[PDB]
Amino acid sequence: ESKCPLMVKVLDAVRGSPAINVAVHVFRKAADDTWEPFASGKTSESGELHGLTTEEEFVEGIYKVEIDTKSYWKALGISPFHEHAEVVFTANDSGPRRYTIAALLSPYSYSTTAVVTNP
Amino acid sequence: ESKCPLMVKVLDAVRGSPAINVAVHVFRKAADDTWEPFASGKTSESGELHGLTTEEEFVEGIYKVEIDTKSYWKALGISPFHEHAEVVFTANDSGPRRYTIAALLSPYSYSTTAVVTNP
Amino acid sequence: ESKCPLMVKVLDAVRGSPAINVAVHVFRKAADDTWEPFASGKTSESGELHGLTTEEEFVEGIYKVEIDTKSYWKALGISPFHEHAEVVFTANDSGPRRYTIAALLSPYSYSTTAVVTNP
Amino acid sequence: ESKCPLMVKVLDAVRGSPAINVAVHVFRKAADDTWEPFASGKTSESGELHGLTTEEEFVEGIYKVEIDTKSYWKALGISPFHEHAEVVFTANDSGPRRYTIAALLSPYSYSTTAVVTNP
Amino acid sequence: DVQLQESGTVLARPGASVKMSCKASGYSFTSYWMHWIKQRPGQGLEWIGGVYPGDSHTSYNQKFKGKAKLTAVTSASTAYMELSSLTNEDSAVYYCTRSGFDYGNEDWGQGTTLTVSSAKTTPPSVYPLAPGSAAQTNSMVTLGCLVKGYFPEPVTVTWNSGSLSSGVHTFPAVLQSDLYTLSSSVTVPSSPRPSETVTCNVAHPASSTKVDKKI
Amino acid sequence: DVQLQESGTVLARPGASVKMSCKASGYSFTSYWMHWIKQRPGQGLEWIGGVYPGDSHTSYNQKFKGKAKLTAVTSASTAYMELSSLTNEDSAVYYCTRSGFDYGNEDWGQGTTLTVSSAKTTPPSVYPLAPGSAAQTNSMVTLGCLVKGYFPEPVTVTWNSGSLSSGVHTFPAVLQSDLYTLSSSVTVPSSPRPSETVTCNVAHPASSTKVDKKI
Amino acid sequence: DIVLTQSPSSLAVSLGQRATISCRASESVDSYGNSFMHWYQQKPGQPPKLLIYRASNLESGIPARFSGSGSRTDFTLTINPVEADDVATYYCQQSNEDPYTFGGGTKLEIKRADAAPTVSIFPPSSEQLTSGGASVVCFLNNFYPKDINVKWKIDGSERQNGVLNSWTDQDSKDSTYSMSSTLTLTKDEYERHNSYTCEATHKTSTSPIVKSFNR
Amino acid sequence: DIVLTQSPSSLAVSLGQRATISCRASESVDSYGNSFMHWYQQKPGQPPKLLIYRASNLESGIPARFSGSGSRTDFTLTINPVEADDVATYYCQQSNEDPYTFGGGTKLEIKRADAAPTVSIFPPSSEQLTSGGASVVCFLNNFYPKDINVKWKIDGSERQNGVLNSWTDQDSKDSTYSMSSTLTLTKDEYERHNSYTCEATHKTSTSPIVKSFNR
Amino acid sequence: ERDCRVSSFRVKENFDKARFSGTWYAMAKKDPEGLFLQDNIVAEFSVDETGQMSATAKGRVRLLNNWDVCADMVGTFTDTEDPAKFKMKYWGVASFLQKGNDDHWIVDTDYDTYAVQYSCRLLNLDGTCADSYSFVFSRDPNGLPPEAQKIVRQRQEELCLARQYRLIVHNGYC
Amino acid sequence: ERDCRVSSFRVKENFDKARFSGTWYAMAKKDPEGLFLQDNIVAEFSVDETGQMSATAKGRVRLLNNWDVCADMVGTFTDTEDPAKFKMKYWGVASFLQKGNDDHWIVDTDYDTYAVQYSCRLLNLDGTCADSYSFVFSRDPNGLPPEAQKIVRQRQEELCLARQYRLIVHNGYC
Ligand SMILES: CC1=C(/C=C/C(C)=C/C=C/C(C)=C/CO)C(C)(C)CCC1
Ligand SMILES: CC1=C(/C=C/C(C)=C/C=C/C(C)=C/CO)C(C)(C)CCC1
Repeated sequence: ESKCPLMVKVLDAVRGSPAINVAVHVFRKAADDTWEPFASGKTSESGELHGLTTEEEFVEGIYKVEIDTKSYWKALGISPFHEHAEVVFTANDSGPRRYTIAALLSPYSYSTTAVVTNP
Repeated sequence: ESKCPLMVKVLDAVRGSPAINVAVHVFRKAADDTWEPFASGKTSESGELHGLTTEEEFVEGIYKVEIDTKSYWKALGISPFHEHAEVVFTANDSGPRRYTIAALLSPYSYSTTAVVTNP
Repeated sequence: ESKCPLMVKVLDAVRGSPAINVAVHVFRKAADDTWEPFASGKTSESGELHGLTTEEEFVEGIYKVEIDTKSYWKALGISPFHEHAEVVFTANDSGPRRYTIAALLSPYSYSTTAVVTNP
Repeated sequence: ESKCPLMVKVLDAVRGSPAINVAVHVFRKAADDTWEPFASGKTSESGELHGLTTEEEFVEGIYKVEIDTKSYWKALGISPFHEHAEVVFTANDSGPRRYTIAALLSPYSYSTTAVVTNP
Repeated sequence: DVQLQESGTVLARPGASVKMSCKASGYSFTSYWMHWIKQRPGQGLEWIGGVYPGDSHTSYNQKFKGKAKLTAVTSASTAYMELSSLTNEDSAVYYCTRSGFDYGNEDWGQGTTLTVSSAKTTPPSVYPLAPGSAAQTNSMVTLGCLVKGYFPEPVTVTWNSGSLSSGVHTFPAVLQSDLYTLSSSVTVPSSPRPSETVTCNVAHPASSTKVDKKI
Repeated sequence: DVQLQESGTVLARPGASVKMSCKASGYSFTSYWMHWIKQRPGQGLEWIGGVYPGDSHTSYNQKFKGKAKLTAVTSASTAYMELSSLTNEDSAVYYCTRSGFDYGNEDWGQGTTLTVSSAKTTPPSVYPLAPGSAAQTNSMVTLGCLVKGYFPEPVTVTWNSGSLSSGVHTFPAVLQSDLYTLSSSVTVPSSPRPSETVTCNVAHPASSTKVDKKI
Repeated sequence: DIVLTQSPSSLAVSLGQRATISCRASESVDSYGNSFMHWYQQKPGQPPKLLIYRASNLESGIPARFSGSGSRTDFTLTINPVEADDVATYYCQQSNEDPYTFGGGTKLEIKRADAAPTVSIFPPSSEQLTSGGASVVCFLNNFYPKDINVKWKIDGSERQNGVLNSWTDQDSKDSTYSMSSTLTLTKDEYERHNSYTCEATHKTSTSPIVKSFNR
Repeated sequence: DIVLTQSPSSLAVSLGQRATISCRASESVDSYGNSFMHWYQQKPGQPPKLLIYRASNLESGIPARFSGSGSRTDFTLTINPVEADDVATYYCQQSNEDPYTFGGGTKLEIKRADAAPTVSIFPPSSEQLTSGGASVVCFLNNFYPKDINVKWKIDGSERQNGVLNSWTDQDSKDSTYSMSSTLTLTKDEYERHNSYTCEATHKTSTSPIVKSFNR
Repeated sequence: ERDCRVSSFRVKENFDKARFSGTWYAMAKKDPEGLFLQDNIVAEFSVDETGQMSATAKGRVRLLNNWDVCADMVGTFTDTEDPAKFKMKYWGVASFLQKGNDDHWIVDTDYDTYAVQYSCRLLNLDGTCADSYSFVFSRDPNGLPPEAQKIVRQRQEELCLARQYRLIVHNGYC
Repeated sequence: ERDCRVSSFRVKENFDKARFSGTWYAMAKKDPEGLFLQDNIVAEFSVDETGQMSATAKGRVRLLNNWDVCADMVGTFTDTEDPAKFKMKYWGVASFLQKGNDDHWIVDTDYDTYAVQYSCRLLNLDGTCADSYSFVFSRDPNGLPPEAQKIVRQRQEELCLARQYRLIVHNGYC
């Protein structure tokens, strides 16, 4: 319980509304060299995905968040460019930070943004 | 004919193409806090806009570039949100420079951005 | 009391943290042709500005939100481009919508985004 | 010497200039879901990147462009957040086309974007 | 746009026969059907059948097979339905509606009312409804109109050739003896009347009678 | 980088006198000061004074004016402090630290310990601390080292010439009679010893005595 | 044929809430992977209006308010948010099997807040007596609830004979109700009395609203 | 001179929380628009370490943990998040008025979770007897809290004479505590008995930890 | 009397990219799952010298909502082991326009006046078609002779789709 | 004994853009409010034929945080009714680099070895300087003769800034 370490938020730039039920995939760069699955989920009506991992299993290491910007757009009959949007970063390297990956998406563009806090 | 200290480029975010036929208007703050017509024009195939002024006409002062975003979207068929996008900066303050403003307009959000350099 | 009709949120793209104590200015396109002051304020630690106007004074008409992206950056010893960032739009035209203007800002770039809801 | 179906451009968000010396790597999904080296290079004065492939070498398939963002920022002096920016799309699916990816990297957020057209 | 007109009211003797029309206008008359629906008072809706003008083909409901003979002139662009050996039951409103060459339900016609009595067509009788006083100042005033003993139905009624429409009440039928009696009422500011000309236009096609009574 | 060395420990008789050094190395010896701080046990820190090598200028604290005479050789790049007519109080550790030609606090020197007794320097006595058993298998083992009756202080003590550092405990002074006694202890897996050579290197500059005892 | 049965026949609900009109079937209306059910809106004095084709596909012209669902033999027309101008009868119909068949329809009414009826009475004009018959008209307009009661008092005497009733379906704007009444006497039986009264009995009030005039 | 007084003299707090070391002054330390206060970190067996210059300006080398504040005669050193390796004494000092003066310093200790002491006892080696004196050494390592109690039992008898104490400042990594003890007898008074024991009394346990060996 | 096996479906033998090529107007269709060309549909078939057959089709689509885009589509037909059966790769000239590859069976036609196509997006457990869409092209947007309708009637029942056709409107939106 | 009035402050009479021009190294400074050239500061003064005086100054600054930018600045001095007093317009070659216009008084110098400047960003109610910054330039980064320091000492006290100087370091960062 307590509080959620890492979380994502995705916005539909086109309609000025959150993009809902958008898939998200988080992996962790492993000892070998490939991203072993770490977590998955769907975007809430709030346009976010709370409760990704807990405040400790989310160990220290490289992570990759994969937003299925594809099917979303596709869903609204629009053929998008990116097969998906990912954010690869290094977390919990120094103490514990509060990771919040945000994303603004369009059929042919997108951008990610991260906010870290502490207590 | 010569160079162009000022250039205005715009890309169509939904389409993933150049925002073509876009009307633009730049101004200069006169001796009254008013906005005097500095120059107008409209985007070409490229999506760009060249020849607005000259390394000479374009002088020091705060200017205002107004990207006619509404008439872009509406014209194609969407009910855009922003009435129009604007750009205001202090032109050639610390000497002579090449200013290029870039817009990536979307129906419900835009991201103006500029890059400046020397001749 | 009840709930806040219009609100803004501003993010500091550079440091991946909210931009705090950033000035905001909302005006309303008036019967004549100039923006008579409608409201002002400062960005909370949350990076937002809740309680702009109430759910009714915020009549139906054109509005302009002016984010003092200038002084902010300038504060951190960085000379920014835009003298400020504004969002001009038409609200409460049809029934009542929940306006949320967001902004991602950098020294030489920025973008606005609006989200509207209903109940 | 000839045209280039693929071009990769990047602007430095903090500076309001071209992201110069940026390393790039594009790949193609082979017959195993793997990523085979398609071509590399680094941004010129322009901030752009020309000649990666040809109207011929560049064929149908899913490709991956990886903008070495970290080595940009870190090199200059900031502790960027994203390990690196990537771009994946289905190349020349519906025939032949000219693809241009644009990045406007910032220390704590990026906005990848592409525009495509015919010859 | 898809216009679909019908024929005027019908009045027939018990045991006689009748035929109705239904001109098509705005779509390929041969690319659609066109059915006839029967709707009786405290009853509802009954499909009768339909014609494929192109194949002159036909589809009936056994409940009417021996009652309605349908036809249709391509060139005239109209379908027909013939009501044979009438009773007092077949008396009802029949609607004509077009139908897809694949589905069912789409456009309906104004519908031709149908009376199968033995009484003789009696034209209306319009009397104006006036209050017992100029009806004081500024107080809003309600004018009326009386349609006495007519037959059969209907009898279109409007005011000021249709200008006045808001604040109007046109009361339904009533079998005064073997005649009918309808009433209408309009409500208006103390401003329009008597300054302006208040007129109640009663029409009764069945009898070719038109009448406009002032107030 | 800013190196600031000092002279070895000092031992002096009551009423005598002494002088200390403090070579500078890495910065303009003339562009800085260099003060002398005095720190006594359950006491703390007392500034003494400072010298401006360039102006050969000097600033003292009236509490020491008649106790410390400061000097400094530009060429030698060293400042000096002379302790006159000693008592048992002046006995303490004196630190040397450089100081800005405008503010005040920056670099501190290792600090020269200072004893003002009458007893005669007595070299240490190192004895090895061994358990009462080879100390079973795989169990972690703790070795010790005893420094008996020496004077004055200090007496650097390390293990394996400084290799072993983690898991070490070097207990402070104690006035065994008019001599001192120090002890150290190292903790090590059952794996390092006795397979490897466990050595405790005790050094006592004051007496030019170095000793490394195995285990 | 196949049987269509309209769950509740009368249907009332408040403006702004949802409706849930039903239509079960004797046989299954679904075939080859679909459902051939249809919904119509039949307002007062007019023909049916198509709403939903194939128990789910909306008709171009009809608002989101509506929406259908079902399969096998259970379907339902959804009206929400019920709107003032939607006061009507809703019939379903199927076309999966010949012969086509409709439902018994359903009258949708709206729930509102009471309103005493605006009464009005009028004296048989000139030419109505000029017939050999008397008829005084009284209008009961815009009132609610539906149930009301009119009593003609002619010289304190309650007249039962001559009573002609007529009601109007709930309005479309203010969702009210209205009734007309008229005392149909002989012209003689009119000149045999001198006090004409129209008493209105309604729940909106204790005391009955009385409108009259005298001969 | 001016007086500097360290608020609390001992200071304990858990790893990860904040510290609030004080330093008030007899006179004002501020002048011409600034404040001449300074903070030092003096760890065990070493000289002071500059932390903050001018009660606010941080020193290049010191982490964000620290931070100062104040004016007039009230300043405060802020350590947060206190870190394991920050266990030391903190002295402030001013240079606004001559003569320079420091504070009484403050010992910062860390709050942790208890740990029973790893005890060990050792038999006077060969050469220590070869002196005319006995000394058995026992090591109390890595334990907590600070207060502990050692009792030497030599043949059930509690030995009070020869007791030499020595404690070590809280460690820097595991933030513990350790003590050494040694029974200093004569070489003869060693060969007048045969059971040597070192009993450890500590809160971490009810039963005292006993380590011994016999002659 | 059973039926409804896509392969059972009987298509036109000896198709002729040539004779069929030209303009064609959509009179009716059957909506597959997902988004689909809504109103004002018109296709243009036309084979080249090598024999390959391609097409274009202007049609409206209510993409998203309130977003009415007359879409200019294009698709290249790869030939199959049957002159009548085809697999249609396609896309829109504009880029955001749904790109895709579906099947394409020229169910039947008489070449000069009518045309009926079927496309089974996805197969059923046994062999019925789940996702399935169709068209009834006419050479004359002005309509179609009953005889043709009459014939079309057949086909549809044959495609296990009778009644299921939403008729197309031609207001000239574009 | 009172003092600390910017105007009271006494500057060097008969300044000489000429004789002063050249290379200069920062030994010490006084940090005004806000961000400011931190370590490795070095300026280059140089007047032209028309008499106008300008300058450049490479110095490090911890802009933002973890962002250590050796900044290449430049500023044009407009002449004032005093050969010594000046107003410095400036900016960095690079664009994001803080641009600005502050005052500039060549407090004192002997031209050949030392130089002391003061700059009062902003005035006090009475006449003290609130935002104020200064430098102590030397012709030889290798240091400065005590005599010079000694003199420098004076000035500072004169600028009501004694002690308040954080000494500069020259590791060659750039
Ligand atoms: C290409 C093509 C056809 C199909 C077009 C389709 C299926 C378009 C769908 C478009 C959508 C869903 C657009 C929304 O982005 C038909 C067989 C009609 C005619 C032959 C050429
Ligand atoms: C121009 C100039 C000078 C001042 C430079 C300053 C004040 C630079 C500040 C840079 C900053 C604050 C960068 C952060 O964005 C001095 C007097 C040294 C030398 C003469 C020329």
